Amino acid sequence: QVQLQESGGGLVQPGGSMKLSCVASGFTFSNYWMNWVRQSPEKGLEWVAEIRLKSNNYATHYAESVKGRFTISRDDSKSSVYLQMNNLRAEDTGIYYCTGVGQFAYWGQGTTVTVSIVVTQESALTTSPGETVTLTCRSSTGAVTTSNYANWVQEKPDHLFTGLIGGTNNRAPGVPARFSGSLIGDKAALTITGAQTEDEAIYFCALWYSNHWVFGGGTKLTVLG
Amino acid sequence: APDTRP
Ligand SMILES: *[C@@H]1[C@H](NC(C)=O)[C@@H](O)[C@@H](O)[C@H]2COC(=O)N12
Repeated sequence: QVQLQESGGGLVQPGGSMKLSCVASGFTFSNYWMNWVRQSPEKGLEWVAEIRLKSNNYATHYAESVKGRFTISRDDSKSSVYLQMNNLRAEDTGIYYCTGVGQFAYWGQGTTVTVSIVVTQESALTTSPGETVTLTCRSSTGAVTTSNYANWVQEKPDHLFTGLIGGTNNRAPGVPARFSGSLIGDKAALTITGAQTEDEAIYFCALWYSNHWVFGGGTKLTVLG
Repeated sequence: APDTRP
C-alpha cells in the first residue's frame, strides 16, 4: 500500500486563498512528477497542475483554468506536494487529489474545497460478468498515438480512484490482468477481458498533449447479472 | 514526454 493523503480543504468565500497539502508514502516520491487533479460537482476530472523533479529545477505546468492563480510546489525531504490557491472562484469548487506515477497509478482520498481539446468517452456501457468489454477514448485533435501516453483510471464508490493503465498499455503494478490498454481505430482503448461484478465503476481516460493532460468525461460501466 | 519513469 502506497499511500497519498491530501489535507487543507474546507468552506471558503470567492476571492479567498487556501493551501492544500498531500503527503506521500510507499514509493520513492522524489523520482516522480506529481500532479493535482480535481473532481467537480459535475462528476468530471480536470487536471490542474504538475511538478517535475529537482533535476528539472522543479518545472511546473498549469491548466489554463488556474494559471496565474494556483502554485504547485513540493518538498522532497517531507515527501509532500502542495497547491497554493489564490483568488478562488465558485468554479474552483471540487475534490482535490494528488496523483502520480506511470502516470496516474496513485491517488489520494482527496480533500474537498467548497467555494461559495475535447477528449470523448462513451457516456455509459453495460456488460455482464464474464463478457469482454472495451471502452474508448477519442481526441478532438485527431488520432491518438503513443505520444499521447493514454492513461486509464477507475473511480469506485466513494471517490476511490486507482490508475489501471499508463503509457497506452502499461498496467500499473497489482492491477488485475483482465485489464489491458490499446490503440484501436485511432482511439485509446481499455478492455476488460472477463468483466467482474466489482468492475462496475466509472472509468476515465487521460491524454497528454506535449505539456498538459486532458481527461475525458468518463464512462459509467454497469455490470449486470 | 510525460513522467514515463517505471
Ligand atoms: C521516461 C522518460 N521521462 C521521465 C520523466 O522519466 C522519457 O524521457 C523517456 O526516456 C522514456 C523511455 O523510458 C522511460 O523510462 N521514459
